[PDB]
Amino acid sequence: TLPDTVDWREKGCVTEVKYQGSCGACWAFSAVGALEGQLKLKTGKLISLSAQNLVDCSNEEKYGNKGCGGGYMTEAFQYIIDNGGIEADASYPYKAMDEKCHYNSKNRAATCSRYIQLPFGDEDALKEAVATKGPVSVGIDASHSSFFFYKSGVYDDPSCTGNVNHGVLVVGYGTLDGKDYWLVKNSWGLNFGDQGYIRMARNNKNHCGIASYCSYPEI
Ligand SMILES: *C(=N)C1(NC(=O)[C@@H]2C[C@@H](S(=O)(=O)c3ccccc3C(F)(F)F)CN2)CC1
Repeated sequence: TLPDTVDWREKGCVTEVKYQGSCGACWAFSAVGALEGQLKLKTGKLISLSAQNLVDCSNEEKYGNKGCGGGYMTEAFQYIIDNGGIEADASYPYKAMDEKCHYNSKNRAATCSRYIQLPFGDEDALKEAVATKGPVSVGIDASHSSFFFYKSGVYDDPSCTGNVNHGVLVVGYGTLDGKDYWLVKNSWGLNFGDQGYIRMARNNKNHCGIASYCSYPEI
């Protein structure tokens, strides 16, 4: 049986909330956030990993990422696999602009061997993965102003669609005042939502596309 409530923050598997700025790096923050969870679960250390390393070094057709022009979490993971590593934020900090790649293997702080994609639209599979694997990268439709109006409760705007546009991180789930939710870490700083997080409707027919494109890496 799966736990009724999960919050990876409580297990020290989630780093501080980041601020992407004007750079379209949501995908990179979502990817590093999933890998940070796995790194903590394997090594016992909680380390912020370099979103900028992803932005600078996978901006080419091989990956179909475009740096600050947007990208995909699974292609971030594929880069880390191909590259044999990724740096920590501390040695490769965030600039919110495209830069020339300067990855250095002496500063490797994590690796990725493979990644897993969950079945499209399957919220039961997402629940199982969050409970048993760790934080999971997902895409959502975050294109409605109500997403930024949100401060507390469970986000469930009827104007959401299945047409996703932003990569974020699912770090838990539960039920709040009788409404099932996913606990989502964003990359808009602490001023977004509830200290950087939004609780999004769970079990409402794949609302906002949250279970359409779920993936997580393995160290
Ligand atoms: C983030 N600041 C911005 N969005 C992106 O870079 C997006 C993330 C992904 S997605 O989540 O929207 C996505 C769309 C369609 C199919 C699959 C996905 C997946 F797999 F990533 F979830 C694509 N670009 C605004 C730049």
